[PDB]
Amino acid sequence: PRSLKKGPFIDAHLFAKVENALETNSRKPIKTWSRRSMILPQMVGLTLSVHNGRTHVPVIVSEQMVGHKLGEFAPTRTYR
Amino acid sequence: ARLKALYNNELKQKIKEELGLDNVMQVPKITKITLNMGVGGASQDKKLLEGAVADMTAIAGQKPVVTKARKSIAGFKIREEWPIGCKVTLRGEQMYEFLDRLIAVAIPRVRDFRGFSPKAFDGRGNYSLGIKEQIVFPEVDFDKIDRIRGMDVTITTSAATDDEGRALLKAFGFPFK
Amino acid sequence: ARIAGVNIPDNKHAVISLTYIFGVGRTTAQKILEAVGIAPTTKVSQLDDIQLDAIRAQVANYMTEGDLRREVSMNIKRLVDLGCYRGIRHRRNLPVRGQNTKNNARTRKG
Amino acid sequence: MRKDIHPDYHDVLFHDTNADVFFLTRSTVKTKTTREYEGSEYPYYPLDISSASHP
RNA sequence: CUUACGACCAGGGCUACACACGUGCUACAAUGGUAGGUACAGAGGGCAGCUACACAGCGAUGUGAUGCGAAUCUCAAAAAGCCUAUCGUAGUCCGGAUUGGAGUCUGCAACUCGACUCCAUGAAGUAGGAAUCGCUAGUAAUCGCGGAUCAGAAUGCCGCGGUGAAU
RNA sequence: CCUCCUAAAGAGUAACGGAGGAGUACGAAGGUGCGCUCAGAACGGUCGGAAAUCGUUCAUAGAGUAUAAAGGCAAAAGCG
Repeated sequence: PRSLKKGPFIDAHLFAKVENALETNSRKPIKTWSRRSMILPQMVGLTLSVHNGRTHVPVIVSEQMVGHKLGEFAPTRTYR
Repeated sequence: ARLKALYNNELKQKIKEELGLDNVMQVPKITKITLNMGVGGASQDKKLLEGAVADMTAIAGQKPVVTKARKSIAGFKIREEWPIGCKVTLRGEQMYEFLDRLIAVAIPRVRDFRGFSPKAFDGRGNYSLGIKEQIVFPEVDFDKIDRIRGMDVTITTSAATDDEGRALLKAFGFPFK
Repeated sequence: ARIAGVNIPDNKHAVISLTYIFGVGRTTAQKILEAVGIAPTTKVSQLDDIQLDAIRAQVANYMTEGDLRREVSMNIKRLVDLGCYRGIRHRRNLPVRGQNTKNNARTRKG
Repeated sequence: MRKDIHPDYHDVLFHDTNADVFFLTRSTVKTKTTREYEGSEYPYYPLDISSASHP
């Protein structure tokens, strides 16, 4: 997955958006295109909107979600 | 009959004190213990009954009795008056000894068991438990065992109410819920 | 002999019998028997009861089979109730590990 | 208790080595090896686990 | 066809399976599995680099350190094989699919979707229907070892040598 | 030949009137002595369910009475 020495991978622009949202505890979704960013304990509780390929789907970061990448909660293929 | 000796001396008084019952006689007691082993396969192949009787006799310590079906169902394909189940009734000194052996060995050997549900009581003070596997009891021998069969145990208590029934079991030490 | 709530056949070596116990493997059994006097060559029937008791204590240090089964079920249920793509995969009985399933997709359904 | 129609039933001593606890109770099981007990000599069956030790 | 059928960029897709299908790989075990020892090559690659040796680690690999643009140093240890211990016909000490957990690396990034590492789990499969294919001698079968594309990604492909038949 | 209605509260009473059975069975399914009470509903309990067997609470018969229906059946005539 990722070498522990390199630490988590967290993209700079989502990082900036999430800290600027944490100082306010705002509830409006953070619409984001990067589904490769690590979910950290800091962003537990608020809501992002992760691109699934076609549109953005909301993802309310729960407690049992740190340790997963953002794109895991945004399915890309829609099969019935 | 260590439990029989113990109940009159210690457990009865503490049960009365714990429930704050006005009269000693009100204090509940376990009237009977019944073991039931109903199996549908029996009475068609006719080999199941002998092993079931053997294991039930070995575990219970008393001769079991073969019940006869009183109803016929097309779906189950059971005709009238066939020996489909075997049951035994234990009371008093022998019941207390069986209960001591059960608490001592039968439940701990059970695999993947944490506790008994607290809702098992019917609400009238009676208690019912089911044992997944007969092998758990020490009397039976694993080496010469034809097959594994589950069992049902029922405990009858004088108290009409579940809170007193549960306290009666708690005084005895039946594993926590 | 009886270890961890189930029976192990007595006709072969201690390590091989430990292999049969769920949640126990050959390498783990070798590790267990290295610490204590028991040797892997000796059979279970030959081995004495006190040795078996020390072995049970060593096994008890390790996570037991019922606990392991329950944790695996809990993790799968956590994925399902989380609803992640992995939980969707578990519920829909499709490979969640990312293995290529174009043609030989047989070994997920059963 | 009808005569002669019941299984063999006799005194047994059940001990747990880990808990170092002795229990006395009458059981049909027969044991090849017996442990001496101050009250009297009855057969021995070992127990891997006991209720008291059980969590 | 020409403010688009041309040009750029992020995300995903080419990796989705109720099922069919042709190529192979690994098995179903005793002509064997696992543990210890112990031999016998070939050719090929190495600054878009292979590392002798020390220590950390069960491990993949990590930090140092050294030789070599190689008939010098190096990948590299060859495997089948030979000696002993054991398993004793059992879905097994066969088989390693699948999943949970932990991790190391390449890469800016490993979720869709990397190959490896250890722990646990241990599915089918006990020799295969009509039919069908290759092979005449160092050949069939069997054994591992290289190279190419390659930042990382083989059972494929292109080569190599050991053992070595019957007809 | 048997049961119900027609049949008009004793008996009896017709129609090519309205509805169903019989031409058997049992040496126990008879006799006696003793003992017992059913169908269902709900609750609890391994496989096990709508319903198998086990335990508990109600339950004058909502069951059973070899068989069609009427009557009767607790001293049961029902079940051992």
